[PDB]
Amino acid sequence: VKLVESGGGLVQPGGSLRLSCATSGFTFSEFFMEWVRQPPGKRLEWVAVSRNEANDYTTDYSASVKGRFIVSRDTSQNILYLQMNALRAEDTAIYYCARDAWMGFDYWGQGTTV
Amino acid sequence: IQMTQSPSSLSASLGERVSLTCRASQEISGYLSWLQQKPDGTIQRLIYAAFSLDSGVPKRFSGSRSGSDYSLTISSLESEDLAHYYCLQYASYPCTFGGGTKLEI
Amino acid sequence: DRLFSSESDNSLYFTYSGQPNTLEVRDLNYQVLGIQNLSFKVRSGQMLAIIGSSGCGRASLLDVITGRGHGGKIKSGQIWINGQPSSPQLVRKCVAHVRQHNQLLPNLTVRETLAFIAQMRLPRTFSQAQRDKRVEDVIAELRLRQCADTRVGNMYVRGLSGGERRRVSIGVQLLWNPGILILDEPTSGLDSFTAHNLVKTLSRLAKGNRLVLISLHQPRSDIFRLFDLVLLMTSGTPIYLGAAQHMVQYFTAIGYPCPRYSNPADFYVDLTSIDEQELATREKAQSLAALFLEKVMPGAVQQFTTLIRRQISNDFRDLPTLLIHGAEACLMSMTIGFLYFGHGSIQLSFMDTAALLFMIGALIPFNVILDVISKCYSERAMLYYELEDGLYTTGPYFFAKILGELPEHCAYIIIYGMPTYWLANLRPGLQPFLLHFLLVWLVVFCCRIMALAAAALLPTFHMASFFSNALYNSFYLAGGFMINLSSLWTVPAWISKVSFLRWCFEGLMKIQFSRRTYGDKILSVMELDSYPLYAIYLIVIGLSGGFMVLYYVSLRFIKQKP
Amino acid sequence: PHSLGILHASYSVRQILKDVSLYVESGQIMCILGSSGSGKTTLLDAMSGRLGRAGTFLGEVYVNGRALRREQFQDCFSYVLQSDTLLSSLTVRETLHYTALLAIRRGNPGSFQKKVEAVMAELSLSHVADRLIGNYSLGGISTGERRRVSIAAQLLQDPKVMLFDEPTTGLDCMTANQIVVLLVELARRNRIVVLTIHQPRSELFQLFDKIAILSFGELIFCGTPAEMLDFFNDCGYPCPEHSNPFDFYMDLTSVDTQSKEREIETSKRVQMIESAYKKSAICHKTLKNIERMKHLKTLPMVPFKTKDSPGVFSKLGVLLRRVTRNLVRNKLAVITRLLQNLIMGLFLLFFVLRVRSNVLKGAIQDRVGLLYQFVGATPYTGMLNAVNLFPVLRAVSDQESQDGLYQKWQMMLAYALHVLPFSVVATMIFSSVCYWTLGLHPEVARFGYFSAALLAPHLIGEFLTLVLLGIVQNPNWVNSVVALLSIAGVLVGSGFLRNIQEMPIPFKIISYFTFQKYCSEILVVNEFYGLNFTCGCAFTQGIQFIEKTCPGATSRFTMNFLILYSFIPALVILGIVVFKIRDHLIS
Repeated sequence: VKLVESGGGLVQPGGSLRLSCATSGFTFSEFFMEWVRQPPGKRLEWVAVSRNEANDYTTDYSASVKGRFIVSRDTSQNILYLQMNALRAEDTAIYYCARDAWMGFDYWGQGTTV
Repeated sequence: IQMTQSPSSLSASLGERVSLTCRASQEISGYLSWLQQKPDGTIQRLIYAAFSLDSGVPKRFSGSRSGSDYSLTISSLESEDLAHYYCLQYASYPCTFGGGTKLEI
Repeated sequence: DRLFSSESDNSLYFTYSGQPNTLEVRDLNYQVLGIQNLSFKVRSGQMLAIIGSSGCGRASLLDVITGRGHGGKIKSGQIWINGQPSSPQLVRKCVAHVRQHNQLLPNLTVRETLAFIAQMRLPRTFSQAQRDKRVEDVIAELRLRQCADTRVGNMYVRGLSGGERRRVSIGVQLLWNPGILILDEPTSGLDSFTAHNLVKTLSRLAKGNRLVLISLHQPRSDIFRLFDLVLLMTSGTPIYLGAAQHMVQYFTAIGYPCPRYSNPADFYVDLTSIDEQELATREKAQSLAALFLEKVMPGAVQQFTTLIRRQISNDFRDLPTLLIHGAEACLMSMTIGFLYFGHGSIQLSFMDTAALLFMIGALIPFNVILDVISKCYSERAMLYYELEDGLYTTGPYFFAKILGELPEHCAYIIIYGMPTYWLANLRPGLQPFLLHFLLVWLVVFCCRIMALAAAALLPTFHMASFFSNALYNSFYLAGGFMINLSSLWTVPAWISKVSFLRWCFEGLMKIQFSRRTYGDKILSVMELDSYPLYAIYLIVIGLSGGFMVLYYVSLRFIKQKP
Repeated sequence: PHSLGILHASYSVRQILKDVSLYVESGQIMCILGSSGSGKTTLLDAMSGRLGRAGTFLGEVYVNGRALRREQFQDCFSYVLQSDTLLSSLTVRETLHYTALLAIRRGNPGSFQKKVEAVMAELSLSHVADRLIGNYSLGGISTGERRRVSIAAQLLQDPKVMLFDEPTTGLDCMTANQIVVLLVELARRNRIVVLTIHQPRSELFQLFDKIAILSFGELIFCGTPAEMLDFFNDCGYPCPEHSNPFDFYMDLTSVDTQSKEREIETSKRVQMIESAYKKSAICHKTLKNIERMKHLKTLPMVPFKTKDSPGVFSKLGVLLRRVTRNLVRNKLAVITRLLQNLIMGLFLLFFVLRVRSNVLKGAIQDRVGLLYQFVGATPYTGMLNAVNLFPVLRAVSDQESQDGLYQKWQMMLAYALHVLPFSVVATMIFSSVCYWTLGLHPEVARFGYFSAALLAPHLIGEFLTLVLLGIVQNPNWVNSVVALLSIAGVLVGSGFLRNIQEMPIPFKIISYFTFQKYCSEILVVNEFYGLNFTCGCAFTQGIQFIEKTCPGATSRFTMNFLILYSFIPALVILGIVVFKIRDHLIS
């Protein structure tokens, strides 16, 4: 298992950004895909979840980003995508890419600064 | 479910026995995980279900439970222990994390 | 839909991986209410809710579909499961049934009983890690992680809530990953919010490539709003079959509009409900029925070990029952000891010692019968359901029950026999005391086996208790102390020959009065010198074996219907 | 017209009711909904004046302008329970006639029969007036007919304000709807009806005139169904189409006790709805109507019951005749009552079958065994009869004593009076069949003495079981306790197997309070007196065995008989006291 995050940079408030989470070493179609952010001076906070093929690739977001964030996955390349809209207001964090939340947060990534 | 981790900061010497306390607001029936965020940024799970250990984790880390207080005990602390620790619960939706504990040598 | 809890997780953690299961019923006609021309077809991924008269007497419609039934059995149609004709083997292999009354041990936690059911369900090829993973997936699928360590105790016990009990039952019936799920009144006796959450959980389970069938007599508005497919049954005949949201539009299109501020299910049930008036309302239901038609592993040793472990874990945690048993035993022992107190100036006579031994032998069977019958009838229904599910073939269950009840029986014998031999100042020594202890233990074990056989042979609790009391009285009168064991012509003599109480009395007499008289003359003048001690022990062992054989035959051949 | 007014009602003994304010008039029917812990049953019990002795009840209850005290509730308010405990072996006409005789006292039975006929015609019960109640599943009357019979028995006292505790729970949909229509008609016939329903149907919304909702004792809403819809639409929760407004408004005013946040949310919503209702005009209009009725002085007098209860002897005789007719009309009951001792004696004769009075191998042994079995089996049969036949009468008495008809000790006395002759006849026939066949000292005087000495312990055990059933609810526990007590008595008090002259002091003292000792002494003196023994051998005569077992029993035969026969009224008085405590430890 190996997770690589990318797509962080300097954006203006109200803009748009897309993060990329590369997966390697496991079947991308049977495990979940979770986005976990971390503010510079707060605790870890779960952002969104993208379920496996058994749930028809359904998504779900937290009560703070429901409507502004859009998470998707590409099965051809096993790369997770997180489309962020109306960001940089208070969503600046060190967003990480997790694999499983219901079976314990295991095999974390590297995280990127948004 | 709010996860209160204590203490907020801890400083010890090499070889000392460090114990971190995490308290859950509700009953999770032992569904607790311990994360270790290295200063470089890479996080790695050390103990899942509050009793077992992940692959590649040294046997110095152990998990215990006393009533409603989960404890992560680290014996024979080395120089590779300088990192942040976060306790989380995954028994009730949504999955919440802990306040965190900065362990410095 | 906005008044209920909405902060839940819509994820599916345990789905059915395999070919989609089907269920097709073609012109089902039941006879002894009156199902006529029932026909429907459901596939995996749909939730069929049978509303209205979903029963044909003592057996519901889902019991008829599965092949069960307490009433009649003469069928007139066909039932196709996964493209194959109906058969008990097929419904046992693919179809899962969740009854209305739960069968859960109160002294066990959720995780323990789930692991036990998984060990008795999964084949021997699955390792312990796979069983633990399956149990964790079943727990996470039904959102039972916050109560996985709490006990599942029934009423009069703390345990947990009713909805959590129903979820635990669903998980027990869902551990072996069934393709078709069947529940009879899942929301019976639950709160409104609890029933809504259970219906949402059942819908989520059906969404995971499964086929879930639900029977509900009077569903609420919020419950009817969550139905995927509905089947209206009135007096056995179907009225509507399809989507729940389209039922109102169909009834309005056939000339029966639903009034504003009125539940559709209740209105369409009491509109065609059977009441000179009975024939007038019958043709109305027949007209709608005809109108609807024109528009359309692991092994015996492993099972025995799991059963005995579950029984031990359930018995060693029931503190009140053990406390009452110990209190009764101590009270009986103290009464017997202080009534026949031999220490003092006046010693016990011969007839006093004889009556003391007879009472020691014949007073415990009453409480023994009572306790054994109560314990057997408190789980007869659970045993019948577990046997019908197909976990064990009642072979190892006999030995499991025997070896699980043996420790409590031995403890009870110790408590009943310790403050009894010393208070009465009987024959001093170790060998006579050990012989008396062993004889009392064997006699009480034989009585326990007789009680188990009488409980498994008769379905009624009162009738079984009456039969046990009749046998106990027949064995009591046949003893060698009441009717002298000599005034028996043909029937009482043969009854005494198979009476464990008479053999117990004779053994106690031969133990206490051999070469200890104040000689064998005291037994020569009586009729307790025609069988040696080892012969009495062998006869008691043979009676115990015969009662065990009878109990096994009754368990294997007689159905333990509640 | 009459009018019921409740103002600031509260029941603490843990604040079950909090500021209940209701107002009903004549010709209207008020329904009350609520959750499990809503406290509607407590409100009904406080209105009827039954559970007021357990905890203090505040507030005033105005009826026609006059405030009724805490003692006038049972004289104006009727209460129909949900258990529906009726005698199976009795007709509707006879049951209503007995109820009218216990309630009203006018004179010749013509007026009572006319009243019963009128009440049956009011509820349409003339077609089952000459049919046994029985069981609905065994071929008797249906559950709706039983509820109609109960309502008729309650209306026989001519009430004006009626209360119903869940009259539709336990029935099917059609029967529940019929009961609702019947209650609506009874309310429209110049009466006040206040009933509670667990979960009504959709067609029962427009049938009621006033609908009340209670949540943890707090009044959420009370008004017209149209006003109910208007208020719930103005509050911001419009009822959706095809949503069963009853269930919707029950779920909107409920507390979800599943998590720590949903409970707080539901509590906040309930409090907001209650605060919006307290500021509405409906509660103000209700309070204004209550205050106007309180200070009007134009409404007629408070309508009480028709008459008071008759004397104690008349009620006792009526209850005796009722229980006698109920016992005679049940063939199985009298069959068991008269044949239990017979089957016991036949089972003993199948083993003993004779006593060899010319051999010393088992003669004394057989006699002692027979006497022990008789003394240990007669109270067992009495307890069996009591446990099998009393609990139904006990439930009927518990249900009918709260209405002021009669007391429970009168029912116990009537049960004893009706059980005396049947037990006497059973013991007599059992002795006539078994005493002569066994050949136990054939003589007429000994026969009568044996009959009496086996009849007394039967009645003693039956009355002891009656007392224990009056003090303990569970019949199986009473059965086990009586069995253990009888075993202990026949083992200690009886000098057959213990030789009392050698038993310790505490057991010797305990044996003096047991009837088994006197029974065994009487039986020994009656058996081993006038016959000799031969071994063809401790003893040779019977007087030696008598002096060995009970030395001074020959001179105290009559004293033992007197004590055995005086043990009976003491148990009756103890049962009277037990029932005078039971009628206080339940309510």
